[PDB]
Amino acid sequence: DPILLRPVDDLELTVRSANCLKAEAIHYIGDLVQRTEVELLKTPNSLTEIKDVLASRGLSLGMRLENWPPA
Amino acid sequence: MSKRLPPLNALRVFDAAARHLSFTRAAEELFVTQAAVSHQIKSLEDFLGLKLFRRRNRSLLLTEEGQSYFLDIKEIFSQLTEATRKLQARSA
Amino acid sequence: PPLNALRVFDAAARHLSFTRAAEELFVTQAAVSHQIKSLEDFLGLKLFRRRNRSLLLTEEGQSYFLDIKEIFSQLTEATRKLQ
Amino acid sequence: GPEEITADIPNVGEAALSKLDESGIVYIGAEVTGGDILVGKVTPKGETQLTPEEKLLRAIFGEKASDVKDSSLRVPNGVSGTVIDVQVFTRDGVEKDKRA
Amino acid sequence: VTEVEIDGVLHEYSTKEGVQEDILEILLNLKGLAVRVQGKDEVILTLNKSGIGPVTAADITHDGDVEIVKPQHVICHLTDENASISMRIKVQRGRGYVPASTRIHSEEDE
Amino acid sequence: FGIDMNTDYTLEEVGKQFDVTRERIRQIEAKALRKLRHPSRSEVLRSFLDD
Repeated sequence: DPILLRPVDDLELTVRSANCLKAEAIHYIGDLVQRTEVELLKTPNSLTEIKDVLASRGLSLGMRLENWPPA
Repeated sequence: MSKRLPPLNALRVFDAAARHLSFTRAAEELFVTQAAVSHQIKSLEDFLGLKLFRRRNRSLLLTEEGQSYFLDIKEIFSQLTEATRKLQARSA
Repeated sequence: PPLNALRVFDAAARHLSFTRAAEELFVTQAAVSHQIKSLEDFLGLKLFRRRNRSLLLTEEGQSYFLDIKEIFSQLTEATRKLQ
Repeated sequence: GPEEITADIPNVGEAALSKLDESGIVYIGAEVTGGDILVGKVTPKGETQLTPEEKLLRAIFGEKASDVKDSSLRVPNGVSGTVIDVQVFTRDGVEKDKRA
Repeated sequence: VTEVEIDGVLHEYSTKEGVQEDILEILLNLKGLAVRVQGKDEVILTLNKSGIGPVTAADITHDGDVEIVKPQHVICHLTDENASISMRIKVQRGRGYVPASTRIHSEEDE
Repeated sequence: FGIDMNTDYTLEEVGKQFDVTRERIRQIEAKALRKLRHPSRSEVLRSFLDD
């Protein structure tokens, strides 16, 4: 997959959303897609934005991945 | 690592819950409703994982699970209220 | 004084500026003052010397700066209790 | 600006430069193929009039072209031989390189 | 023979003291070794000689699984007493005829 | 950058047209840069570094 090896800057997400994930040190797109919606709602400053910004990219949260990170 | 501190509200009602011995009477001192106490015990439980009180008939007793975490709340509000006094006093 | 303002003051002093206290605070440079302006109403006195180039440490501000370190050092004690 | 012989040539891979010393001259006995750089030579680049497009690229990616232009010697195409002698002649007064 | 390594020799257009012929002539001699490999696919050999006189295949360090048919095939001549040749032979197994172009064009290693 | 025109315009030159914002036009340029620095559009432009 050509999206997993890219950082979180390839989304053009909102500045409010662009700063929230940096609190938990989200480095990879795979890193953010591993974590589901049931625990990302805890962080303050998305629920009505992340699904639609990710659907057009052919990706969605909740997928299960192994050998991660492969470095 | 972002330091996820406890909420700014669950701590003060937790100190008055033991002193007042009743949850309903714990809300009149903090000019809030009784339902607000149960809203904040869960959010703070995410870090602890331990239950704060044990149910008793017409009484409130102390459990060891939440007892360890009493000892690190009552000094936070003491000094911050003192902190408010210092700037206010020196300003005048 | 909300506990959100608790972590915006401690980073201000060691970063020697309000805007310079944003990279390690996972926040932009605007919000660092939004809590401080409220501090001058609840508590009601200055903390830092606001200047164009930098900020001068005040004796009262350092006293709170140490007070913010008492609040977090024992907060770590609750953290390592979970650890 | 005076021309100079050096291994510091912009816009060329280090692999192609693996057959030269730190003075930029190919070793004796090294097998060479057409297109390879036997000796490096950089001439001082002039001031270039930047078109409206390349200014955008320099603004985005930041690579600024220094006052250097590549005029180095390359093997003629279709020739695959072995360098068996290097003859360098220097003028009196100018410092000679380490290979000299 | 596919590759040869000689100490103190850079290219195949040089010379060495005590050596009567040229390095290219030595390579032409090396073209004609009748060597047989029994077990493996490729054999690395080593030749050492010092003195005065012709050099044949006998001076090569014989291995237990290396078969040299011609022992009198002249390789080179050493004229000086202090002349010492130390040359390494790389012998591979293959069929047909392979020039020196496809080898370098095939192996990208420097 | 004066692309498709006869000349370029500086910060105040465009400021007198739309808004006199000095650093804000500059941060508009910075936003454009970071938009063009993204690995979503720069893939083909990066190839133009060696010329």
